[PDB]
This record gives sequence, C-alpha cells and structure tokens, in this order.
Amino acid sequence: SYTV
Amino acid sequence: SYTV
Amino acid sequence: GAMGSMERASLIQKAKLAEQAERYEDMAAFMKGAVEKGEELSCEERNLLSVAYKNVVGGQRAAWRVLSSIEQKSNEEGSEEKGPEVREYREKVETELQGVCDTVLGLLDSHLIKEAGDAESRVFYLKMKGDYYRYLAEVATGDDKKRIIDSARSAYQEAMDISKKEMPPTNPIRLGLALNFSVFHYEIANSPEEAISLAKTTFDEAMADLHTLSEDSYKDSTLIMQLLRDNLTLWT
Amino acid sequence: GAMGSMERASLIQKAKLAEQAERYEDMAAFMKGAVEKGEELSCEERNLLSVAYKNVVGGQRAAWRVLSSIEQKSNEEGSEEKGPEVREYREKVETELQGVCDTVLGLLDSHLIKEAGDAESRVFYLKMKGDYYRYLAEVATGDDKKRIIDSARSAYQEAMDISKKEMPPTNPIRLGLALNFSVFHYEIANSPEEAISLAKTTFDEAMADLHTLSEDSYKDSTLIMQLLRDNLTLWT
Ligand SMILES: [Ca+2]
Ligand SMILES: [Ca+2]
Ligand SMILES: [Mg+2]
Ligand SMILES: [Mg+2]
Ligand SMILES: [Mg+2]
Ligand SMILES: [Mg+2]
Ligand SMILES: [Mg+2]
Ligand SMILES: [Mg+2]
Repeated sequence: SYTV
Repeated sequence: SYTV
Repeated sequence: GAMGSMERASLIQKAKLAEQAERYEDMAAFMKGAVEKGEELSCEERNLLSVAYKNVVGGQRAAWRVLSSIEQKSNEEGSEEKGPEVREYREKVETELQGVCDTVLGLLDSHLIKEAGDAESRVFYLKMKGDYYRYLAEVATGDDKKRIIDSARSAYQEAMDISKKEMPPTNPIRLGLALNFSVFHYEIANSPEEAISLAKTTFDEAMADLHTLSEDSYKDSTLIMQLLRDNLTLWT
Repeated sequence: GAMGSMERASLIQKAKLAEQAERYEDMAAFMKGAVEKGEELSCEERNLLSVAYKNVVGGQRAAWRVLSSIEQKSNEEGSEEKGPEVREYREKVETELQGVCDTVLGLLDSHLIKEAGDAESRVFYLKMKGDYYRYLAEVATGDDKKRIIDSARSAYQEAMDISKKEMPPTNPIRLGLALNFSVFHYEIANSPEEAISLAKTTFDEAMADLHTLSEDSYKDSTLIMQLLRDNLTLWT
C-alpha cells in the first residue's frame, strides 16, 4: 500500500 | 568511467 | 548527545546537505540534534525531520521484509534446516528498526508534541506518532502487539479529530494522515472496509474543495489524492 | 572484534543474507569478521568481501562527489559566504571513506595477500589493493597524494604482471583488473593515452581468445569487454  |  | 556542541542552524544546514548527498542516517542524526536544542520546529524543519527518519526506517522495513520472507520459507515442510542464523539476523535488523522507532517516538514525547499548539504542527506530529507505532506493529508478535496497535490507532484518531476541525479537506497534512490511517486499517487492524471507506470519503471531500485552491496548492493536494485512488484500486 | 564469537560459516551465511537485504554495511562487517578468522578465502568468499566493500565505499564516493561539488561552487566569485559547514561535512564523509579504505587495505595486509599463492587469489587481492588506493587518491590533496597514487600504480602493476603470465586474456579477473587500471590512468594519473592504449589492447587480445570458451565463460568475458568499449567510447 501507498503511504507518505 | 566504468569500473568493476 | 554527540550534536550538543553544534549550532542549531549548522545542524539544519548539514541536514539539508545530507539530504542532497542521500546520507539519510546523517540527516536523521543532525535533525535529532536540532530537536534536542529544545526549540520548536518550523514547517520546513519538521519536514526535514520526517524525510530523514522516513528514509532510514524505510530501508530497515524493506530489509526486514526480505529477511522475514526467507525465514518463513525456511519453516515450511521440506525445507532443509539451516541453523539459527536467519532468525538471528532478522532479529538484529528488527531490533535496529525498533530502536529507530523508539528514538522518533522519544523525540515526539520529549517534547515536540506537548509544545505543538498550531494545527499544522500538532497534526503533523500525531501522524508521525501513529506512523512509528504502525512500524512497530508491523514487526510485533508478542503480548504487547495489541497495545502497540492501539497506540497507533489512538495517535491517528487524535490527529484526525484535530484535522477535521481545523484544516480544509485539501490540506496535504490532513490528506497524508488520512492516507496512512487508511493503510493502518487495511494492513494492521484487519479492517479493510474501514480502510476503503476512509480513503473514498477523504478523496471525495478533497475533490469538492479543489475549486478554492491556487494552481500550486492544487498540485500539492491532487498528488496525495492520487495515492488514495491508487490504494483504492489495489483494494477494490 | 565484535564478530569474534560468531562461527566463520555463520558469518558467511549472514553476509549472503545481508546481500539479499541490500544491507551492505552489515555484509562488510560480516565478511571482515570472516577474514579475521585467519583462514584463506574461497573464490565465492573473496567475491562476497569485494561486493560488500564496493557497495559501501561506492555510496561514500557518490556522497563525497555531491558535497565536493557544492563546496567548489561555494568558492566561486559571487557566491555568498555560508560558513564552515559545507567543508566540515565534506570532511566528515571524506574521513569515513578513508576509514573504509584503510580497513580494506588493512585486511589485505593482515594477512590476505601474503597467504595468496594462486594467481586467481593473488591477482584479485592486488587489484583490490590498487582499487582502494585509487579511492584514497580520488580525495587526496596533501603532501602524500603522490605516494598514494604510486601505491595504487604499484599494486595494479604487480597484479597485471602476474595476470599476463598466469591467466588467459579472457579471464574475468584479468579483464576487470585491466579495466580498472585503465581508469586509474585516465582519472588519477593524468595519462589518457595510456588509458586508451591499455583498454584497446586488452579488448583486442580478449576478442582473439573468445573462441576457446564455453557459452557461459563467453558471457562472463564479453560483459567486461563491453565495459572496456564503453570507456573507449567515452574517451575517444
Ligand atoms: Ca546556539
Ligand atoms: Ca569455529
Ligand atoms: Mg557535537
Ligand atoms: Mg524481536
Ligand atoms: Mg464490503
Ligand atoms: Mg561476536
Ligand atoms: Mg581530509
Ligand atoms: Mg594521442
């Protein structure tokens, strides 16, 4: 998954 | 330059 | 601390040099030294701190996943016994990762969060607290795993509550917080429906607020909205 | 040494795990521990040692070049004075780089080279000695710069002399040694004509020997021959  |  | 004799401004200058040189361990040590001067951090300085530790812990997480996968294959039926070395080395990387998370959480607790009064700083630091408890949760397997998970949840929830009250739905900190909390739901809390609902609602409410923004704020906001959509595409 | 209590075989196993996880600092510490067990290294083990330190020093060299370029721009006419921080941080990275080179050169001197009797090991270690003196030369600016350069030259020359006598012209160690010695001529010794002559002669003599090789040896040899050609294209 994409996180920042 | 290229080295190995 | 080894940075106690260096000027705060010099530490910030060198953190920026270290970023240019992709020396993120150095960058993190410099920013830790700057935090330990005791003064609050500006917006730029907060983002130097987060960039530095995100890169350090990101490398550790990637390495831990490689080693964990090797370890799991070694414990399948038919795999030859190879001794304790895989477990030992995975534990070594895991302990270093936990140490970095504890360092960051220590800086937030002493004393970044308690002095942060503006929404932009308080939400930023609480998101960080949620993030680094999330990374601890990724490797947790013991009797405190539930408490680590709830510590992440609690930090994210407080950050969400403030961000809803004090920031517009397009604020990049609010958006990145919602992004990461949705991933917490999907990957940590076994709550994929909550993850999907949060991502969708966050995206839709940001979309409806884009008309208020300048071109440059529009770019900042839509970049994070795309990550919400990328996750939704993975999850649905 | 911190690895003194770990089995040699365990150190090698963990070096391989660290490579898979791209943890090259760990990989280097494990291989240093293996060397310090005192036994000679097999072909595979020599290449684990070189891979590990090549990646570590490669990152340091890249960072040093970024910082050196910033420092040089800061000393141009019209650039604003920014204080000692750029020089200080470049010096910090430079000193760490020199420490890694000294560590590798220390392992070769105590006692890898003196026990290496076969051509494949002796040429490998002498190439390494030339390489790490070359990296010291890249950052040298003082009264020992000429002696550092001659130390690199001397190691490369001994390796070349043995490789010509004992290895076929397609041997990958011989080819990589000639590649790197030619770069030494071009980048360190201010001898571009010697660099070009060595690269061309090495390539042509390898070409004429390819017919003796199996498919797999052909692949190994032609890969390094392509690097000789890539340098010649840059240089001519
Ligand atoms: Ca001061
Ligand atoms: Ca033993
Ligand atoms: Mg200090
Ligand atoms: Mg553990
Ligand atoms: Mg459903
Ligand atoms: Mg030990
Ligand atoms: Mg120096
Ligand atoms: Mg000429």
